[PDB]
Amino acid sequence: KIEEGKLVIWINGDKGYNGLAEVGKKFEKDTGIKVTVEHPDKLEEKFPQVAATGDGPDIIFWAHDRFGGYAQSGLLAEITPDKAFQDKLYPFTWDAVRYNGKLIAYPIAVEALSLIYNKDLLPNPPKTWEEIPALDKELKAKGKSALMFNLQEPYFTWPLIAADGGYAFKYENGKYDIKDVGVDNAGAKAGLTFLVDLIKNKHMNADTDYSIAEAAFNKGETAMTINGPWAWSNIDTSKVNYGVTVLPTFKGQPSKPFVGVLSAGINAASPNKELAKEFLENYLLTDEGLEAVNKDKPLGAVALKSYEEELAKDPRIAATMENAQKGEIMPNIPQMSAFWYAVRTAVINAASGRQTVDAALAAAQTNAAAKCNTATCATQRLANFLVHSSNNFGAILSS
Amino acid sequence: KIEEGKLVIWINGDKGYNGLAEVGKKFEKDTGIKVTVEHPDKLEEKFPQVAATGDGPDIIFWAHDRFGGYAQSGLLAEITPDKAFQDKLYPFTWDAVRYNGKLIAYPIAVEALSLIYNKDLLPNPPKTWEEIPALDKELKAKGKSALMFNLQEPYFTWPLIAADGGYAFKYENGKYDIKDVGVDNAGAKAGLTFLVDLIKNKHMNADTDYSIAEAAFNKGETAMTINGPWAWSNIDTSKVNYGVTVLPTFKGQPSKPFVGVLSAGINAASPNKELAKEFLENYLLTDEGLEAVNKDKPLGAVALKSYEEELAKDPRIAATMENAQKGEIMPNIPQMSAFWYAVRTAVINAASGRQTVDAALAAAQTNAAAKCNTATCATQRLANFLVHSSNNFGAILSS
Ligand SMILES: OC[C@H]1O[C@H](O[C@H]2[C@H](O)[C@@H](O)[C@@H](O)O[C@@H]2CO)[C@H](O)[C@@H](O)[C@@H]1O
Ligand SMILES: OC[C@H]1O[C@H](O[C@H]2[C@H](O)[C@@H](O)[C@@H](O)O[C@@H]2CO)[C@H](O)[C@@H](O)[C@@H]1O
Repeated sequence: KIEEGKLVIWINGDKGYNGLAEVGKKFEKDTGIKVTVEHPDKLEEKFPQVAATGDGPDIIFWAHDRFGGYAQSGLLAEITPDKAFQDKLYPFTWDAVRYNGKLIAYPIAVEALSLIYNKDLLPNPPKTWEEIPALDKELKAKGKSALMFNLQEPYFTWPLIAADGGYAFKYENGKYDIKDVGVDNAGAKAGLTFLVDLIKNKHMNADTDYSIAEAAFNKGETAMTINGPWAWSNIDTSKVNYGVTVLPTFKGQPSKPFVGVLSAGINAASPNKELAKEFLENYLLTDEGLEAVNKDKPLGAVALKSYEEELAKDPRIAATMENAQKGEIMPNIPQMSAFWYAVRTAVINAASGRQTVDAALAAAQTNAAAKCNTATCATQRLANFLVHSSNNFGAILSS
Repeated sequence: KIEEGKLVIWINGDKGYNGLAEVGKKFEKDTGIKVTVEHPDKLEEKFPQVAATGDGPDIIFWAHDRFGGYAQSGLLAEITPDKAFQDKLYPFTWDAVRYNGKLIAYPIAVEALSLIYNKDLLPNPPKTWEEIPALDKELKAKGKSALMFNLQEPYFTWPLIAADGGYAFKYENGKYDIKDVGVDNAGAKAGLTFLVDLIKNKHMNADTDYSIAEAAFNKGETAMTINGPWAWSNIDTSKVNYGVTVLPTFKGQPSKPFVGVLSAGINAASPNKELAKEFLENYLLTDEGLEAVNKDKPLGAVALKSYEEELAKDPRIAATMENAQKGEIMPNIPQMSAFWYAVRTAVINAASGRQTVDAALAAAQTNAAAKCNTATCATQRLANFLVHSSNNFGAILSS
């Protein structure tokens, strides 16, 4: 099924897969082990479909939120980095890759969405969501729009939904209560209603996706976009004069983006687990390896202390971490797949006008929530506290 | 050594030891086992001395702060209640009696100090410490005084010392740094200076102890005192019309009392551990058992949910919990002994004029601070997070 003496890697197509392929080439040059990097469509859905019967890649990269589900299904090898290696990465990042108390992936970098704006069109970007409609009116008369971002993935709309009170699964006292979903409270309704009204009032199009928003911003047709570190390098090439800053407030509250830790897991069925460990620990998670990936598409705030110290002075990373501090770490519980699936459908149905905000979010609450909560082991409860600790996250924040 | 076929219990003399002896009589009726309740002076210092020689009581009652030291020293038997019993008490109270992964006592009640005032002498209690001098001046002209409280035990002066920034051990990210004490910072100096100034300006006396303050308040000789729930029954008998309220603010900041969980530990040297467990679970931690103790001297907010629901109606308990929310849970680390010794010494020396506030607190820092910072095991780091969770604690104060 999976080939012995070689490595296959899956990583998302928005990441620096060519940079990662360069790291694979250095690995092959030094060790003779071929590394093949692929970026399949819907890889986060395909992985569980293929790993169950011993197929799929040796190493899978994704934000940490999906890994709990994968671990629960028996798809991931427990990783065993030694103490000396663990000490090289920020503790917070290790805490984000624990499931049932075991380390189930190597953390790579911390991601959060920021407001990206065209400094020539918009020297003083808006501090609030409320002022965007008027900004869009002014710009439309000059042949431009105010804001375009991916409306097809709920990750991008979440910061606005969470701003005034929306939440996924209630986190409290080291545990996530899967009975208690906050996608249909007053805050979530207010946030999604604001988005839907932007669309009704012709300030945004319900069909806008990642590629459309990126092309619009990068060609100078829209003054702002919402995106993560990975997007910066294409903007660099476009020569649009851009800034990266704090997301706008809504009802006076900060936007609250979900925080992701890009992570690399090892397939439980891989016969190359030690080659995977060697590649990840000794090639990728080095200054040189991370630089290779980062130069392709920026990673955000990297888990490796030594390299983060170099990246810390970048204002764009400062903005990323400011937005992250205002947001919250994604849960990694197996119920996250159902949550994302339910919220994606609700946002698209409401933005399209097929459903009211209230009906869409009521359905999403029902479909995301479990009927009753379950047990959390002590080592995991500790991990949960640690990823909710500002002082723990602060080790990276100050860099 | 400890006598087999009998239970000796130690409890502090301010508590309901006669009520506890009544629970003992019921135990004796059912089991044939005589229960002797004693209330030795400075029992929290005597226990570790006598228990280290295999002597002492079968069961020791004290606030949870001293129990980490006792457990570390090997003086306490591990508690293993079954899930059915555990579910009867608030989780937070169990979390307070964990030490390095083991339950080392049965929790009984949550204690915090409050401001107690004579409503006939003082209908409107002061919101600030700063207004007490002027208040004392008016009352001295009427043959009374404003405030008397125990200045001999640092437990009672700590809320003022901590108000403007004083702290015991620096607490961050689930861990205490025992090298970093806050008994000699600007906030601690300000608080102790204010107390010492009250004495210098003849608004308080340095020799005022527990007995002097209680007698003066209950005989109507002074207008206010500072004390815990246990004191309310003697005030009831005195017929003084009293209120229990929030502690005064200092420099605009809440007074921060240390919160204690009265707990019952089993002596590791006891040959009666199974009897002691049965006494505690099946006789004391019942509605009827806690009622007997509480009717003698109030316990505070009890750990037993069924009885706390019955006591939550009392405004004096609400006040106790408001003060606790403003304060901090006591650490249970072994170094707490040295901390209390250090602050006890400083307050007495400053109040007597034996040393200046600065010199006393300089010595306290040296006496309280460890030479190095020990590790924190993962189990205790978790318990630390749990006892600092406002949602965890909130389950009680909602009652
Ligand atoms: O939209 C739901 C989606 O959100 C997150 O995915 C992000 C990912 O974390 C970023 O690295 C990036 O590639 O954009 C994605 C959104 O398109 C969750 O990680 C994911 O599981 C979820 O389905
Ligand atoms: O004053 C230092 C002393 O403070 C605490 O003791 C309290 C105790 O918690 C209450 O239950 C009560 O009886 O009043 C005591 C003060 O007299 C700490 O628990 C203790 O270890 C410390 O020595």
